[PDB]
Amino acid sequence: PQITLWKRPLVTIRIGGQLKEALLDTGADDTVIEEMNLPGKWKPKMIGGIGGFIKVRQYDQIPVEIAGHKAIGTVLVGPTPVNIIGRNLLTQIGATLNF
Amino acid sequence: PQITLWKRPLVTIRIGGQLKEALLDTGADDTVIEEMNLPGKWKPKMIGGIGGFIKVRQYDQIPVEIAGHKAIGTVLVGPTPVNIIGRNLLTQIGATLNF
Ligand SMILES: CC[C@H](C)[C@@H]1NC(=O)[C@@H](NC[C@@H](O)C[C@@H](Cc2ccccc2)C(=O)N[C@H]2c3ccccc3C[C@H]2O)Cc2ccc(cc2)OCCCCCNC1=O
Repeated sequence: PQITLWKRPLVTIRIGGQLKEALLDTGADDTVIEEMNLPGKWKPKMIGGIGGFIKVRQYDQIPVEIAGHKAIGTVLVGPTPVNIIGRNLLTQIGATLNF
Repeated sequence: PQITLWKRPLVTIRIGGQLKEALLDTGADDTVIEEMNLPGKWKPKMIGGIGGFIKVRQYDQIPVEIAGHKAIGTVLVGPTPVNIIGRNLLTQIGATLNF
C-alpha cells in the first residue's frame, strides 16, 4: 500500500500472537517494541537515539507480520515511547521511500 | 526517485545557503538540524525521542530544498548527531512509503 505522511505512519503488526500498533520508521536502523514477553533467549543490548542511550533485550529470528506482510528478523524489546519498525524489517517487506 | 532502505536514507539538502546531508525520517514528527547560526527569532523547545529529551531552538518558515524539491516550514536546531528531515517537510515534497 502507498502511505502518505500527513499522519504518523502507524500500522497494525502481529507479534507473539498479539496485535500491536507500530510506527514505520525509516530513520531507525532497528526494530524496537515496548516491553512484552517474547519466546526464546535474549541478549542484553544498548541502542542510542535522540535524547540518549537505552538498554534493550535482543531477540533474534522473530516472525513479525506487518500489514499482512511477513518478516523474520531481530526485534529489540525495551522502554520505548512507541513500537518502532526499523530498516531491518522494512527491507524484508520491500518498503521504499518515494517522491 | 525511489529510495531503498538497505542503508540509511541520506540525501543532500540546502538550508541557509549551505548544502547538508540529512536523513529522511518518517518516524520524526519534526525536522531537526545540527547546530547552525540561523538568523531570526526562535522559540525554545524540548523534543523527546528514544533516550529522552533535548532542548532545541524552533525557527519557523525556513526554506529547505530537499534533493531539488523546494519546501518551507519549522526547523528545530539543537545538538543532534545527524540532520533529520521530518514529516512536516516530507509531506511537502510528496514523499510516501510503498510496499
Ligand atoms: C528525531 C525524532 C523526533 C525527536 C521524535 N521521533 C522519534 O524519536 C521516533 N524515532 C526517532 C528516529 O527515527 C530518529 C533516529 C535519529 C538518529 C539516526 C542515526 C543516529 C542517531 C539518531 C534514531 O533515533 N535512530 C536510532 C534508533 C531508533 C530505534 C531503534 C534503533 C535505533 C538506532 C538509531 O538509528 C520515535 C518516537 C519517539 C517518541 C514519540 C514518537 C515517536 O513520542 C511522541 C511524539 C513526541 C514529539 C515528536 N517527536 C518525534 O517525532
